[PDB]
Amino acid sequence: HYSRKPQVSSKTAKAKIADLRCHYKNTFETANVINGMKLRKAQQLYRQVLAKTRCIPFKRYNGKIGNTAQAKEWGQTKGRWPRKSVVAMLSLLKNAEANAIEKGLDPGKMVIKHVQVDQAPRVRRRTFRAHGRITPYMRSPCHVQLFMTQP
Amino acid sequence: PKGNNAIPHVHQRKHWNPCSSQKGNVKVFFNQPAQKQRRRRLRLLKAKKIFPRP
Amino acid sequence: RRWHRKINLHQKRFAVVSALAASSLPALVMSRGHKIENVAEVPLVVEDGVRAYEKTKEAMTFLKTVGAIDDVNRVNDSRQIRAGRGKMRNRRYVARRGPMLVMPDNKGTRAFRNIFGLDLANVNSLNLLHLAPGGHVGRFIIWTKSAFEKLDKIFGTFTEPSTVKSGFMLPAPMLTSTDVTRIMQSEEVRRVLKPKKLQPKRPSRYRQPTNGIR
RNA sequence: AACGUGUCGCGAUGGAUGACUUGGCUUCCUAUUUCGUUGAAGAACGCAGCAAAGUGCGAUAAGUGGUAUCAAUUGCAGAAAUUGCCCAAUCUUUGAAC
RNA sequence: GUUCACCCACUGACAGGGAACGUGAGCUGGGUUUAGACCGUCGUGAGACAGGUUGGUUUUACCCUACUUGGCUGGAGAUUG
RNA sequence: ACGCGCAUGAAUGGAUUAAUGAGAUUCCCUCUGUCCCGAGUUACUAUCUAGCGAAACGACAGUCAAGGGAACGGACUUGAA
RNA sequence: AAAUGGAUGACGCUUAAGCCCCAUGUGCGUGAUUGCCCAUUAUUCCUUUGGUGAGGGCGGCUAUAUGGUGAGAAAGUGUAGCCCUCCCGAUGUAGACGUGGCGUGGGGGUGAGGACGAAGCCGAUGGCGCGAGCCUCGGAUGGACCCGCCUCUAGUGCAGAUCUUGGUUGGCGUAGCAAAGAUCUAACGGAAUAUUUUUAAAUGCAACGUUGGAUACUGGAGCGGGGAAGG
RNA sequence: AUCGAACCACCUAGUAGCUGGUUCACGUCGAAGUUUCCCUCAGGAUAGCUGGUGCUUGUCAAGAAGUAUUGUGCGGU
RNA sequence: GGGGUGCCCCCACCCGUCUUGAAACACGGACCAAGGAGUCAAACAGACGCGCAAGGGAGGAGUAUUGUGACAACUCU
RNA sequence: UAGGAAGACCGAUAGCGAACAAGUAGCGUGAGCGAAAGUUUGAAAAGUACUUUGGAAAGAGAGUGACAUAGAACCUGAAA
Ligand SMILES: [K+]
Ligand SMILES: [K+]
Ligand SMILES: [K+]
Ligand SMILES: [Mg+2]
Ligand SMILES: [Mg+2]
Ligand SMILES: [Mg+2]
Ligand SMILES: [Mg+2]
Ligand SMILES: [Mg+2]
Ligand SMILES: [Mg+2]
Ligand SMILES: [Mg+2]
Ligand SMILES: [Mg+2]
Ligand SMILES: [Mg+2]
Ligand SMILES: [Mg+2]
Ligand SMILES: [Mg+2]
Ligand SMILES: [Mg+2]
Ligand SMILES: [Mg+2]
Ligand SMILES: [Mg+2]
Ligand SMILES: [Mg+2]
Ligand SMILES: [Mg+2]
Ligand SMILES: [Mg+2]
Ligand SMILES: [Mg+2]
Ligand SMILES: [Mg+2]
Ligand SMILES: [Mg+2]
Ligand SMILES: [Mg+2]
Ligand SMILES: [Mg+2]
Ligand SMILES: [Mg+2]
Ligand SMILES: [Mg+2]
Ligand SMILES: [Mg+2]
Ligand SMILES: [Mg+2]
Ligand SMILES: [Mg+2]
Ligand SMILES: [Mg+2]
Ligand SMILES: [Mg+2]
Ligand SMILES: [Mg+2]
Ligand SMILES: [Mg+2]
Ligand SMILES: [Mg+2]
Ligand SMILES: [Mg+2]
Ligand SMILES: [Mg+2]
Ligand SMILES: [Mg+2]
Ligand SMILES: [Mg+2]
Ligand SMILES: [Mg+2]
Ligand code: NA
Ligand code: NA
Ligand code: NA
Ligand code: NA
Ligand code: NA
Ligand code: NA
Repeated sequence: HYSRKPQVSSKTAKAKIADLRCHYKNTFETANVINGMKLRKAQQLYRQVLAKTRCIPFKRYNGKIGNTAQAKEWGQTKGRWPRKSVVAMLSLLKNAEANAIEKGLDPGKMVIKHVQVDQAPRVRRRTFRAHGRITPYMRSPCHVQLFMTQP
Repeated sequence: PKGNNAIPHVHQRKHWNPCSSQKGNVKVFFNQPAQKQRRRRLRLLKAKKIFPRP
Repeated sequence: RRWHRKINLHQKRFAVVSALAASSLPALVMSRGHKIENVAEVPLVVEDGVRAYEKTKEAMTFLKTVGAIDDVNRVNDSRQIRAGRGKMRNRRYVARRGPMLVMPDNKGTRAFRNIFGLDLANVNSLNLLHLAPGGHVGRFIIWTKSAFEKLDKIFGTFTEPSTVKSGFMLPAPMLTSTDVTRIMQSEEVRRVLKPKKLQPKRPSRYRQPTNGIR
């Protein structure tokens, strides 16, 4: 369920997805950067990341990743271009836009007010190691929820 | 430390106790009151059948 | 494992006698928990005619007449479902112990069975587990006249041995008079008590001094 | 600045706790109570309208016959018997197997 | 195999030592010290010898610090008054 | 070559032997980056990105000097960063 | 005369802040007999706890309604200690013993509670006890049982055993996914595009199958065509 | 995938003077590493040190003293 | 008065363990939940509770009973 | 083999290995070895018609039910 309640429910659209088959750490960085942005601005940023003109800043899960000149606009040095997480977030933003249109709001004035990414149940595989050993090979999905309001 | 005690002769060095590896060798008397009732009932039945012999 | 126990024969007869004497004191009966506020006299002795009853309604009318219906009502209200795992092991309901009616034999109990909160007993074999439930003395007992008159022969007196128990006599008391407060306040004792002595005044305010030089 | 640290409200991950119990364990009693060449115990293969496992049954194959009870079965069909008990029967390939 | 030793040669000079007898997740594995085998001496024998001889797997750093380079960024009440 | 041989020696076999040996040892010719003394180049890695994604290990942690201490301290005393 | 840079503890100190010795308030050759600082020690005071503890009261007649003052008093080892005075001790490993000392599952008694909400669970909910713990409050938690007191009984209290069984975890988006040479192009297919409102490039990347064409490999002891064992 | 005595089940929870562990609170007391014997030297028995339960008594003192004084003996550092 | 979070001056070696001696460059120690170790029987001794006493106490059996009935009661030249 | 009486016993890591398609799945050439797992939603499936975005999975509304943060291996729902 949603962990927060919008202040004016009439002028607010919501969307969420569960057990999304994308890396939790990558999706965590991708979704967190658009908090407080306008809806059209967030869509523009994702399109430019796909073109590899701007980058997503990695702030928490960034141990020993490369440095980029494109991360300077975020006041940082490390960044990346996760395409699998970006296309998933673009699909989710389209669903929230459809909900706003059906409710009667204007998508060109909405502002993203809440973003949250959580860890989902893991899926198990296995890999074969030297000297006849077997060790886990696990997948880490995630949940995503958001809503946006019209000022 | 042992003090002034009697010298023990408890006689319990065979496998009498039932455990995971031994059947044991024991006898209990949980059927004592039930068998007391059974013997009396048989005596009463026999008296009725052989009446009037002592 | 040693499940059962042995008890000396004389000690078992001692306990039964003591639990019977406690039932004649109305203070101990009330302390155990019975309601005897309407009972005419203790111990309660009624006529032999109660053995000829055949209908449960007659028994209920008799109980209300002698004033013993308050205790059976108390047992009726206390019925409830047991707490804990015990209700899973054929012990679902619990209730309290009511009065006990004593008969000269094991006959004439058809009308008194099925009454909830009443117990029947035979004077020829009295059970300590029934006379002192939970280990506490002072059970409420109703006697029939025939059963009451047999108590002297069954248990014997302080000088005459019993006729049913081989060579049994009531144990002698340790004290010829249990009233100890009377002895302490008697005139004979007060004659030889040491006289009282005058005591000092209570200390006032203005704590006393200690420096003997200054 | 950012990272990091801490507290409160909410949400994830996980399946403890409590209350439940057609299961287990232990003791006691009663019988017109003790298998097989007249082929047993075990083992294999099959059988339902839709039926994999399990249950029942054997080419008369989720059953034929007798008796007591007295209107169902039930997921959907389908019809206008079912359930308990038991005498009469059927009883595939094997197995002491001859 | 040597530390040690001893010779040849150059030189101004070929001083003496320590750092877990510096230094094996730096190397090498000649020696020492398994299992195979030969010799001498010893033992009745299985076997022994600080006697000789030949053959005999050298594993793991992505963590913290130290060191080397490489960048981002606050801050004088050393974040506040 | 020599032999007072700690402790050589005759089927516990002595001595010698052409041919043979992935057997042990010494020297010579040829040859070379083994070395004086290192330099340049290629392919795959490492390095950056997309997708995917472990293990080992893990009391707590991680700047030094001297001191004393279970006689070689990250923590204790004094100093210095 | 020694092996990292370093030690009267450091700075520093030379009419000493060094060595040997002598003194003391206000006033040091007229103030005789205390210059000042720091203990789990000594004196004194308050409170607790245990005694080889020591004393005292306990036969309730002065008199008194509410809207001269109001509550208790148990002949007692042990308490919410019957009450009031006084004296002496109090640390401690291995170990012994005591406790009307705490807590858990079930039996016999007694007394209550519950759909106007039991058990369980949550907490910047406070109060009580030296403590084990007990109780109240709130739940925008739960949905059916449970507890106080006296006794009986036991599979009765966890932080570590390279402990057992589950779950979670930093390391970490890290180490890597590097033998067998290699793919390119157009059309079609596909939801996988040529996806923008706030001219074209600088704002929808990357990747998949078939057919035609190109390039190249296996090189007959073959990534050819048939069998046995095994499946 | 096992050999200076294979594998499976059982006797078997084999024995261990040796290593590891052993779950609530407060209160009153509180040590020893020494003697003799033991195939005894990483262990026991035995006396000593300690706790509990007391018994018989006394109340200023019996059968008191890790101390003096007086008298009288012992000794070869 | 209590509770929460910072700040200042002062104080303050890591727990469990064997050991004469542990903060140790001595061993076991990533986190949480639920489990996890002086028990039962038999012989004897001492302390304390209870009954009787120059006597004490049975056992096995037997007699009478859908009733709290596998209990309880009784069994003497 | 048919039945009965029960219990100061255990209460899903306990009690038989097995409260469940358990001597089953699985392992070993073989003799043999051998689990995990309460379907405990709700009184009753009344188990979410229909609108809309989406290839689908699902999301946003609507509806049943006293409660859907009782939505399907669905009571309660702790700690890390
Ligand atoms: K990358
Ligand atoms: K990547
Ligand atoms: K990558
Ligand atoms: Mg790297
Ligand atoms: Mg591999
Ligand atoms: Mg393999
Ligand atoms: Mg029998
Ligand atoms: Mg044949
Ligand atoms: Mg040296
Ligand atoms: Mg060295
Ligand atoms: Mg090495
Ligand atoms: Mg070396
Ligand atoms: Mg080294
Ligand atoms: Mg060699
Ligand atoms: Mg010789
Ligand atoms: Mg000869
Ligand atoms: Mg020879
Ligand atoms: Mg040859
Ligand atoms: Mg050769
Ligand atoms: Mg140092
Ligand atoms: Mg260290
Ligand atoms: Mg000094
Ligand atoms: Mg103490
Ligand atoms: Mg202790
Ligand atoms: Mg239990
Ligand atoms: Mg236990
Ligand atoms: Mg625990
Ligand atoms: Mg990598
Ligand atoms: Mg590799
Ligand atoms: Mg080739
Ligand atoms: Mg070719
Ligand atoms: Mg054992
Ligand atoms: Mg130990
Ligand atoms: Mg002391
Ligand atoms: Mg001897
Ligand atoms: Mg030592
Ligand atoms: Mg220590
Ligand atoms: Mg050290
Ligand atoms: Mg089980
Ligand atoms: Mg739930
Ligand atoms: Na990197
Ligand atoms: Na071929
Ligand atoms: Na030892
Ligand atoms: Na040690
Ligand atoms: Na050790
Ligand atoms: Na099991």
